[PDB]
Amino acid sequence: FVEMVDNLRGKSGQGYYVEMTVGSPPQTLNILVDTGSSNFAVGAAPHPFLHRYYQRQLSSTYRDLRKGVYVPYTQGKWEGELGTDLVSIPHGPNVTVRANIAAITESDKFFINGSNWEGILGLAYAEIARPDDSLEPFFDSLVKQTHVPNLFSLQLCGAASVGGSMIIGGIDHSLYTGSLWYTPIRREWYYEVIIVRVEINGQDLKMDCKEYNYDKSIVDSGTTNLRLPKKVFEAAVKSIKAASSTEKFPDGFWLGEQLVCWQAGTTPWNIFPVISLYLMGEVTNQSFRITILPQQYLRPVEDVATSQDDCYKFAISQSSTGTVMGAVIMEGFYVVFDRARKRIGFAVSACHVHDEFRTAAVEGPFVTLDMEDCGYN
Ligand SMILES: Fc1ccc(CC2CCNCC2)cc1
Repeated sequence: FVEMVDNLRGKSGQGYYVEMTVGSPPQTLNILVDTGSSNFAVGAAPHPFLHRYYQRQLSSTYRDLRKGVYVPYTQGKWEGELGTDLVSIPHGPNVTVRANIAAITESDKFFINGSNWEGILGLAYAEIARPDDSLEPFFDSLVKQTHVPNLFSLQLCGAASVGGSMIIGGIDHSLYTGSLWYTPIRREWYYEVIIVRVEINGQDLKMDCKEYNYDKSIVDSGTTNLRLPKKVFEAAVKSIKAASSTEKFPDGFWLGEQLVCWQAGTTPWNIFPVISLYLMGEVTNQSFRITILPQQYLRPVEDVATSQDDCYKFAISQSSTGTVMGAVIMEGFYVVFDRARKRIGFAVSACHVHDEFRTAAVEGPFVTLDMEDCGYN
């Protein structure tokens, strides 16, 4: 697995990507790693923001599925032509798989200007694949066609360039300290999990835990933010704001409508509280908790042209699709997507940003009753 260490790159806020090759002879592409979706899709036309794109004409092994795909988010989208071809990961396992590939031929607010990636690898399950669950996800094909074990793990670091590791088929013990604690994957569609309790600085939000998961809680490497449902976010913010009364900031800041700034080397770590999410455990009435920091939910925006100060963005936000454990959470931890056992493991990351005031943690066991009631039907 040392071959795969440090095989992810990126820039702050623009996601983590891995090098992949498609077609024969191999075309090299940088591909976004995204556990919040399930299509393998790559740029296939010369959109001006793209360094590189898939040229199906150069590939002996390409096969057209003679079907299209239309994949919208909030305005919005990409649109493509389906096929299969041969696919490798240079700094991954030593195999080549025949995989479905959506050749992207039109898009809107998908590709990012200034970024170094040209596609997206959806690592979640067939249920959320487009246009339907019959389109076999890349990782399914990988596992089905080779002897790679059915799991992958992610260490997302981040510092400007970010870096990390996607270990495919296994676990690298150099990448974490202490023990892995596992929470069940509640359903194989997104990587759905259940939060059973939330503490800010070590204080419960006394909230019907069923809310914390309204209507979803998911682990998503493609999202920068820790994202909370309206009602939970409203209460979430209430306590973070009061935890941090020492100094004040605007209404918009908490709604991600304005960024906040301090001078270089003058930020208050400690005027902000820790977040602890207790996740459902492997055993009835047993949980564990993961604890992050404001360094994780306060992300230092590199270069605003309108300031030379140290400006950070509030990384927590609302949703109607639900909770989203994104880069804010995942950068604190080594995270193991144990598909074979339907569970996701969290351990303290060997690369997380710490000191000797406070530190990221994964602790258990705790006793939590009615953790099923936290799940939404
Ligand atoms: F710039 C973008 C836009 C949209 C996406 C797809 C999302 C899938 C769910 N996880 C977050 C990303 C990626 C990049």
